Amino acid sequence: LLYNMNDCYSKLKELVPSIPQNKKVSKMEILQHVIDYILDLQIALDSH
Amino acid sequence: DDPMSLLYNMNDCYSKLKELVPSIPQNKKVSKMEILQHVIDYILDLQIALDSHLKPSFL
Ligand SMILES: [K+]
Ligand SMILES: [K+]
Repeated sequence: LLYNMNDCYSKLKELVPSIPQNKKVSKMEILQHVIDYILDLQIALDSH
Repeated sequence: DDPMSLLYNMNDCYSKLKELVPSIPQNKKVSKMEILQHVIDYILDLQIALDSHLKPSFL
């Protein structure tokens, strides 16, 4: 379960292939990679 | 640094996520944390969809 804000950002780092998990990344960068990743997943989904 | 400028841009990212994620109501304000929660569930769904169900080999 996602109980706090940091748990949410950390989860997103795991889920999004393009977000590095072994160097520092900003919250802002996380949001942008998440956005791009969603756009990619949606076009793939739409193909079906 | 321009603290508020970066915050407005983060805020823009949050608003975009509101558009992208179906489960999120757009004609209503939603907290940043709830937005990330909807985002996480939605990405998980899309992954399961694309990784398993949408495969020809899916049983
Ligand atoms: K990752
Ligand atoms: K929406």
